[PDB]
Amino acid sequence: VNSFSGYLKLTDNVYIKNADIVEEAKKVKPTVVVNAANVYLKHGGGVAGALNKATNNAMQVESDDYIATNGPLKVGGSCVLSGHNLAKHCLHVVGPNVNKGEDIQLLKSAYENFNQHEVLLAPLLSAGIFGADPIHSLRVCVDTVRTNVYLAVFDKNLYDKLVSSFL
Ligand SMILES: O[C@@H]1CN(c2ncnc3[nH]ccc23)C[C@H]1F
Repeated sequence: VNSFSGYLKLTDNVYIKNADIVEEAKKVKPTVVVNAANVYLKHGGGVAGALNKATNNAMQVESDDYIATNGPLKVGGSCVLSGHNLAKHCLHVVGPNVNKGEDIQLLKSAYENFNQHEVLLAPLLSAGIFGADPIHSLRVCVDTVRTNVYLAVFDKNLYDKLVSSFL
């Protein structure tokens, strides 16, 4: 039993809710919140820009030190950093950005990072400003993640379409 509330159950291990991941994180304080990161951990917009703003830019400060030490992530890769005031940990995961020409096949690799964590709050990777089809992102998620994932979809209209079209 965990403290996630109001989610529709899609499969044995995948749940979905129309919610602002920032507000969800602030309420639940999950062990892991997933960020829709880029390789440079530049949290300018989308989910990443919103999560960083909620940390008062502390996420960006930590991220800049990480990059200065380690260099950029791989597309499809991840790193674990602090969750600041939102969660114990933030798993920064880089899904392909279609608006940069990045291979959508790397989306499965991106979701594989979730399997290193027993429970996660997460957005749909590569959705929104990353330019992938969120219906496709959901299918890959369900077919790849085996740990317990609670998906927050900010857009209510998108939430309804994902549920109604889910196979
Ligand atoms: O529409 C897609 C999904 N997405 C979000 N998903 C969940 N919570 C959120 N909070 C702020 C943004 C946001 C950003 C965009 F890439």
